[PDB]
Amino acid sequence: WDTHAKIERATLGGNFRVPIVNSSLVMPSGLTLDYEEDLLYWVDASLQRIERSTLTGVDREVIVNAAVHAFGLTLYGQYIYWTDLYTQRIYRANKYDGSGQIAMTTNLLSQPRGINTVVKNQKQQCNNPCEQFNGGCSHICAPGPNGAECQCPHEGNW
Amino acid sequence: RVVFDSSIILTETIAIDWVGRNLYWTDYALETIEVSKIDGSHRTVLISKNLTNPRGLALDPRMNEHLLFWSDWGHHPRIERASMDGSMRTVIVQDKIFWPCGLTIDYPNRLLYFMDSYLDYMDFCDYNGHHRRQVIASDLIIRHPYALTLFEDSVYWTDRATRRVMRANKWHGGNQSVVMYNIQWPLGIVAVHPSKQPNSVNPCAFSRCSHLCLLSSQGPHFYSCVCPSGWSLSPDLLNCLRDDQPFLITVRQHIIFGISLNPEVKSNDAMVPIAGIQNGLDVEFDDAEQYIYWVENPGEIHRVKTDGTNRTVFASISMVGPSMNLALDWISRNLYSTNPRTQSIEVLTLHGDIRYRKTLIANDGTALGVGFPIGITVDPARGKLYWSDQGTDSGVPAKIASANMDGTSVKTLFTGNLEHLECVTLDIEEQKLYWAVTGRGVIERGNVDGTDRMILVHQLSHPWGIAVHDSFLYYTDEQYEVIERVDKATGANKIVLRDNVPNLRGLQVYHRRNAAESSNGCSNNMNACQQICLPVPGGLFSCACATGFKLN
Amino acid sequence: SISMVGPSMNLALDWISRNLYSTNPRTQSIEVLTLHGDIRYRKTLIANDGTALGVGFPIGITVDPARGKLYWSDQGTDSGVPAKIASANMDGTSVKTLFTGNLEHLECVTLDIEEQKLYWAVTGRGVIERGNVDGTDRMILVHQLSHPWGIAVHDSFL
Amino acid sequence: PDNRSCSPYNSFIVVSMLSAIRGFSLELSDHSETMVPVAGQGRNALHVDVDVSSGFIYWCDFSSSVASDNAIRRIKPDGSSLMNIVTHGIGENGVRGIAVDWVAGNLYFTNAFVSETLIEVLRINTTYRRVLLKVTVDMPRHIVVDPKNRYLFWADYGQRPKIERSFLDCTNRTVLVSEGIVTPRGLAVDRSDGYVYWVDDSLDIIARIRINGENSEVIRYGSRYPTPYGITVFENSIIWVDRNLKKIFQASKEPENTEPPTVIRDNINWLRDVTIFDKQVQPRSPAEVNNNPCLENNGGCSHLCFALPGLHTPKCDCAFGTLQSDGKNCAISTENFLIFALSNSLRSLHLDPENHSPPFQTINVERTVMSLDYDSVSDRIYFTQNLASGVGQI
Ligand SMILES: *[C@@H]1O[C@H](CO)[C@@H](O[C@@H]2O[C@H](CO)[C@@H](O[C@@H]3O[C@H](CO)[C@@H](O)[C@H](O)[C@@H]3O)[C@H](O)[C@H]2NC(C)=O)[C@H](O)[C@H]1NC(C)=O
Ligand SMILES: *[C@@H]1O[C@H](CO)[C@@H](O)[C@H](O)[C@H]1NC(C)=O
Ligand SMILES: *[C@@H]1O[C@H](CO)[C@@H](O)[C@H](O)[C@H]1NC(C)=O
Ligand SMILES: *[C@@H]1O[C@H](CO)[C@@H](O)[C@H](O)[C@H]1NC(C)=O
Ligand SMILES: *[C@@H]1O[C@H](CO)[C@@H](O)[C@H](O)[C@H]1NC(C)=O
Repeated sequence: WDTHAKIERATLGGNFRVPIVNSSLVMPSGLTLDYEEDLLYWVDASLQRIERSTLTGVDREVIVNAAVHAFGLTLYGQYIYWTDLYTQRIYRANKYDGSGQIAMTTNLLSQPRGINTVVKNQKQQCNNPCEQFNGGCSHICAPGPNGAECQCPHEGNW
Repeated sequence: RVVFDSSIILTETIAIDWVGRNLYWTDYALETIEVSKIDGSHRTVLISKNLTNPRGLALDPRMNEHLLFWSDWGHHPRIERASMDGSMRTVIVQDKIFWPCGLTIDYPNRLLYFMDSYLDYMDFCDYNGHHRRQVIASDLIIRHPYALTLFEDSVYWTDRATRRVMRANKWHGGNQSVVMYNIQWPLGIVAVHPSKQPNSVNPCAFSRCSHLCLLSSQGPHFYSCVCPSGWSLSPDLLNCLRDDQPFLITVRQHIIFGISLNPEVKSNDAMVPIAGIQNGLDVEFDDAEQYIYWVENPGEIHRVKTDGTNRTVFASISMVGPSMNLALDWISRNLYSTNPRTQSIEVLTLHGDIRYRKTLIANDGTALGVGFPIGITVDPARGKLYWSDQGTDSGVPAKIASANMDGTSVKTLFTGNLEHLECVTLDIEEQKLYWAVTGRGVIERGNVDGTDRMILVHQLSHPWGIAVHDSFLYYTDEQYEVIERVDKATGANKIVLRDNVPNLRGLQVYHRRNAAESSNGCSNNMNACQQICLPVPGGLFSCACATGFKLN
Repeated sequence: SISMVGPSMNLALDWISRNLYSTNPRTQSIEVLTLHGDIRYRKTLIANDGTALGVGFPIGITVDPARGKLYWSDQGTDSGVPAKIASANMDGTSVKTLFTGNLEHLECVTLDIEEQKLYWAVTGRGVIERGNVDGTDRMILVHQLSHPWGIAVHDSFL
Repeated sequence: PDNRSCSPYNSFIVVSMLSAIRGFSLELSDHSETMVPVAGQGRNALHVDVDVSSGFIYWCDFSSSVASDNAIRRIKPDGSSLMNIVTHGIGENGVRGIAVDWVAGNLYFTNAFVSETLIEVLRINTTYRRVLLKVTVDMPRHIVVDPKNRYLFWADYGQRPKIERSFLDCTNRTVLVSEGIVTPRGLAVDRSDGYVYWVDDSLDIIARIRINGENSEVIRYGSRYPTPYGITVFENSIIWVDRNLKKIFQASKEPENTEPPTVIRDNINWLRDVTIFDKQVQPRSPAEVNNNPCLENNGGCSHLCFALPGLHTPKCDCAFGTLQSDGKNCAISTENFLIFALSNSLRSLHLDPENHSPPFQTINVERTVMSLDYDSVSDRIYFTQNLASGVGQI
C-alpha cells in the first residue's frame, strides 16, 4: 500500500521479491488467485475496479469497471465474488467477463471487510517437500517452487 | 424567453413535434400529457385517463408513423403508444418494467430505447413491442438512469446516482465511456443535431383547424383538429366552437380544477386547471371577462382567465392588504373580501385602474359586528350582503348575519348550532342561504329573512364547500374526500362526482350570470361616486371612499 | 404517576367512598382512582363511544357521593358530541345531557350539594349560569365577565 | 358474574394507533380499557398481532430517524412482560407486517429494505431465524397466517399490487387477487369460514375472498369508508379502523348488508391497525387445527417446523446449516460456501443465491475484523480482529 502501489510476488521463502504489477494501482486490496486458470485478480477501492492479470503480470484486463468502494474479493467456480463498502452487500460476477453482476445479499447492517471461499472440498493439494525431515531444514521450512525452501527465526541472526 | 406565461409545473419531459410545429409535454402535477403549439397558443390535455406518473416522452412525426410514446412508473407501470392526436392508445410494453424513467426513439431503425431505474437495465423494442433486446443489463454502470440519448451508434444516458453521464454502444453497450464526471443533477439529456430530427411532409401546414392541428396515425388526412379546454368541436371537424355550459370550480390545496357538472364526464378539463397555488381556500369568477379569482398565502389575491392566460397578482397586501375569502359583485365591479388579520369585511373596486379598498364591517364590540368571518356571499341586485361568522369569545356569537352592501343595517339572521361554521352560499333564484355546519356535520338551509331553517343534508364529516346551481346542491367533504351532488330541495338523490380527492376545499359553480337582472344603483349610476360605489336595497347606490379618506 | 395511573387533567374527589375522579386529556374520557388501600386501581368510566351521550372533551367534573351522581362539563367535539353539561351515575351508567346550547368555551362546573344546583362559567358568553341537577331552571347569575375560570360555591356566596 | 370478583379480560380488540396501543371491549356499553395501554417515547406501532394462548401482544415499531426504535416487541395485556423479540437485521423501511402462528409458535414478519423485502420467520423463545423469501419486484407488506389451512397470506401495495397466498414456508405462491386492488392497506383472515378479508383505502373498498380464490365480494364501499387502514374479523362482524373518520367501526361481515356500521370509539387520531384478542379466533385443540403436525414439540424439528398442506409429516427447515438425513436435525453444510467478515461478526453465505440459510450461524466477534481464512483440517476460521486502531490481533 506504499506509494506507487506494487503487487509484490515472491516464493514462500521470499527468494525473488518481484512486483508483478506496479502501475495503475493506488490501494490494492482483496488479492485473489485463479488456481484453475493461473490468473491474478484484485480490486482497488480508490480505482473502484476489479482487474485480472497473469501470474507474471503481462496481461491486465479490467473485469469490472463500475463499483463503489469494492474492498474484498474472492473467486470460485466461474464466478467472482466481492464486497462493497458503500452499498454494504456482497455481489457476484462472471470471472471471465463480469456479465452477471448481481447482488448476493441484502444491505448488510455494517460494512463487509473481507470475503473468502471455504473450500470444504479438495483444495490446492500438492505434496509438501517440508514433510521429509522438515524438508532438510534444521529450522522452519517453507515449501516454495522446485523443492522446499528453509526458513530461519527472525528474532535471531541466522 | 419563457414559452408559457402561466406556471405549468412539474413538466418532467418535453417532446417537440418539429413536423407539426407543436410541443408535447407531461405534467406530473396534473398527471396528464398536454400538447400545444410551439409558441403556446392552445394548450390541451391529450391523454388523461389511466395515467398516474407519466415520465418520459417520445415522438415520431414522420409521415408514415405519426406516433407518440410515454412511460408511466406508477401503479402497474408500463409504456404506452398512441397516435399523436391522442387516439389508438395501446400498451406496447408492460412486462419486466418497474420504473421506466427514460425513453427515446431511433427514427431510422424504428426502435425505441427505454431504461428502468429500479431493475437497472437499458432495453429497446420495436414500435409494437414484439421484438425486445437488452443493451445493458445486470451491470453496476446503470444504477439510477434518468434520461437517454442516441447519436449514431452511441447511447448516452444520465445516471442521477453516479452523477456522471456515460456513453456506450447502442447494440451491446461495450464501449463504455464517461462523457462527464461530476454533474449535480444530470436529469434530461438531448443530442442537438439535425440528423436526430428527420424532416417530413407536414399535413397540418394546409389544415383548416381553427385552434390546433395534430398529426394522426389514422388516415386519409393523417391529421385532426383539437379543441382547447372548455371548447367543443363542430361536426365539420375543422372548426371548434366555445362551450358555454357551467361547471364546478373545485378548489383543492395546491391545485384548482374545472369539473363538468355532468357526473358522467370524469375528465377534469372543463377549464385550464390552475396549478402551483398554496393553501387555496375559496374562489370567485368574473363571468364577463372569463376570469378566475383565488386567494393564496400570504393573504394575496391572484386572477387568471379560464384558458390559463394573464395569470397575475391582481392585488397585493402591499397596496390592498390581506384577504382570505372572496365574494365578487359582478354588477357593480366590486370584490368583497374578508380580512383575517383585522377580522373585518372589506370591498375592493375592480372597475378602473386604481385599486380602492375600504373596511365595511369591523368588530365594534357589539353582537352585530364581525368576530371571525369565514364565508361571505353577495346579492348585487337586492343590495344585500350575507356572511357567516364563527364568532369570538369576546361576545360575538357564531352566526349567519346579513347587511346592506354598504356596510349598514346589520342583523343576525340565524344563530345557535353553528359550531365550526363553514362557508355560506346564496341561491339568488330562491333567496335561500345554504351553509355547512361541521360541528353538527350537516348542510342547513334558510331564507334570507332569517326564517325557515331546515337541515338539508345529514351525516357529513367535514363539509367544506357549498355551491347551488339549478336544482342541485354541490358540496365537498374533506374527510370523506368526495364531491357530492344532491337536490337542493330535499338533498335526497346523492351522486358522487369525484372520490378519493385529497385536500378538498370550497367550490363554486361557474354559471353564466343572469343578464336580465344585471342592473343596480351603481350600474345605472356609474362614475357618480369619486372612488367607491356600493349598491343598497331598492336600487339606490351609496357612495363610499377608500381607506384613509372620508366621504364629503 | 402516569407510569402507573396514567395521565389526568382535572380532579373531583369522592370523600365518602375514597375514590378520586379524574379527566383524561389524551384519551378524552372520565376515570376514577381508588385512594383507599395501598394499590392504585384506575378504570375508565365514560369514553367517547361516538354517540351524543359520551365524553367529547371534558373540562370540569364534579361529584355528589351521597346521591351517587356525577356531573361534568364537556366542550364537545366536531365529531358530533355537543358542548354540554352532562350527568351520570358514579359508576359510569345512565348518562344524560342536562343542559346544552350557549356553552361556548365552557369552563369548569361546580355543584352546590345543599341546593342541588349546578354552577358553570361560559367564557364565550362571559357569564356564570346556574341550573338544577335535573336539567331544569337554567338562569344567568353573573353578567359581563371576560374569561371566568374557577367557580366555588360556599354557604350563600359564589 | 358474582359482581364482586375480578378477572382479566379474555375477549377484546387491540387497536394500534401510532402513538399508543390500546384495547377496547366489544360490548359497546362497556367503556373500560381492556388492557394497560402501551405508550412511551418512540412508539410507532405499524401493526399488531396477538398470541392468545401465551397472552402476548406483538407489534412492529418503525422509525426512519432512529434505527434503534425499529423493533418487534411484545407485552402481556397487564403491561408486565416487555421484551424486544427482534432488533437486528431490520431493514431501512422497517418491519411492515407481523403474523403470529400460535399453533407452531412461529413469528412471520416482512422485513423491508430500500429495494427489497424479506418474508422472515422467527421461532418464538429461541434464536432460530430464517429468511423464507427474498423478493425485489414484489413488495409484500402486511402478512397474516392461517395455521388451520396451512396458508400464509400477505398484501402487496407496490407496483402491480396483489394479495398472495403461499404455504407456511412461502413456496407455492398464488395470486388470490390481482385486479381491482390498488393499496391493500390491511389484511385479515376469518378463521371460521376460511375467508380472507381486506381493506383498500385507495379504492375505498372492503372486500373478502375465500382462501382458494373463487368468490370475491365487496362487503362495504362507496364515498364513505374513505381510508380503512386495518381490519379484523370476529364472529359475524368485521372491525376496521378508519384513519380519516377517526372511528373504529363494526359491521356484519356478510356482504349485501346495508345496516349502518356500529362505532366502537370516536375521535381517535392516527389509527393504524386492529386485531381481536380472543381464544376463539386462535384454537389450539388438535381437532381444531386439522391435526397440525407442528402442534407438539415443534414437530420434533430442531430449528423450524412448517406444516404443509396434505403432508402430514412436519417438514423441517434449518435457520443455519443443512437438514440431515434424519429430517429433524441440522448440521453444518458440507458444500463449499463463502465466508465474509462484517465489522462485529463473521458470517457465511451459500454460493447458490436461492438458498438463504447461512452455512453456519453468525459468530459475533470484536470491534473490527478485516480478513478471513478457514482451515478445514482444524475447522477454524482465522481472522485479524483489529480490536482498536492500534491494537491488532490474529
Ligand atoms: C415463551 O415464553 C413465555 C414466558 O414463559 C411464555 O409465556 C407463558 O405462556 C404460558 C402458556 O400460554 C402461560 O401459561 C398460562 O398461564 C395462564 C395464567 O397466566 C394460565 O391461565 C394458562 O392456563 C397457562 O398456564 C404463561 O403464564 C406465560 N407466561 C408469561 C410470562 O407470559 C410463552 O408461552 C412462550 N412461548 C413459546 C413460543 O414457547
Ligand atoms: C516449531 O514450534 C514447535 C512447537 O514449539 C517445535 O516443536 C518445533 O520444533 C518448531 N520448529 C519447527 C521446525 O517446526
Ligand atoms: C382504464 O382502465 C379501465 C379498467 O381496466 C378500462 O375499463 C378503461 O377502458 C381504461 N381506459 C383507458 C383510457 O385505458
Ligand atoms: C467496442 O466494443 C467492441 C465489441 O466488444 C470491441 O470489439 C471494440 O474494441 C470496443 N472498442 C472500444 C473503443 O472499447
Ligand atoms: C401448488 O399450487 C398449484 C396451483 O398453482 C396447485 O395445483 C398445487 O396442487 C399446489 N401444491 C400441491 C398441494 O400440490
